[PDB]
Amino acid sequence: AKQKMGRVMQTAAFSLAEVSYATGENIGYQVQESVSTARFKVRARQENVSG
Amino acid sequence: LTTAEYLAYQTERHVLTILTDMSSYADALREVSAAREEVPGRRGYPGYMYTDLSTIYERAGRVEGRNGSITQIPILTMPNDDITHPIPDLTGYITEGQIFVDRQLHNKGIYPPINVLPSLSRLMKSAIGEGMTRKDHGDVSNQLYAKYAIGKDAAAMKAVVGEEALSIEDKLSLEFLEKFEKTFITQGAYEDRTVFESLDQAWSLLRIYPKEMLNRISPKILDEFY
Repeated sequence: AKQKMGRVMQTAAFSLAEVSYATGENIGYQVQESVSTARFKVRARQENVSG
Repeated sequence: LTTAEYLAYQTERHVLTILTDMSSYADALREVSAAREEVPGRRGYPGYMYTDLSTIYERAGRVEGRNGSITQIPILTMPNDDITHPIPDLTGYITEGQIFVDRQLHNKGIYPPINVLPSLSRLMKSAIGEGMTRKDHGDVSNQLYAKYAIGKDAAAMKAVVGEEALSIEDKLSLEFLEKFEKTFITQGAYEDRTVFESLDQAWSLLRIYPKEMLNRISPKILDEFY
């Protein structure tokens, strides 16, 4: 999972660089401004793995 | 034992005496010994209890000249369920093998409350042969004992590591333990099971396993009976 996450992070960085180049400016400020609520949330699940 | 000696040796028949309450006999020996002004032995019992029990037990056995036999099943009553007790200790020394009746089995179910883990017969290999009974008896009995031990281990392990985490060889072993303590050992007080019928039922229980799981049984027996 660490190897896969590194590969996915590289791919996401490349995609973000391409998007920024296409837009002509950094969308970081706009994203920070539009950070009123988080669309992605994580809920813990008490899985029973072995004992 | 005198009647058994008569019948078996001067009549050429098999006897199988069943002496009951060897603990009661030992208490009687205690009272007879202490009436002669003799100091008690370890647990109050006379010191020569080993000699007396040896006479009573070794009064059994086969002889070359005669076609009869004297088998013996001296049924003891262990005080406080202690094997270190003198009567069980001396009886285990003199006799060969032992059959245990279990309080846990009695509480859990019905006759007979006999557990196979601590119970064994020392001359079993002679009785379970090829010409006598069936040629699969030894393999089936060894397999049943091993899988009963594994079933007890799995029953203890389920409450520790969860039911799901148990392996296939542990879940099947737990199922075998259930069907073993509930159908094979469990016998009506009046129903008669021949040795061949008992071995057939043992195979019926052992068939819940894959043919590869049964390791103690010889490959020829597995191919012929399974």
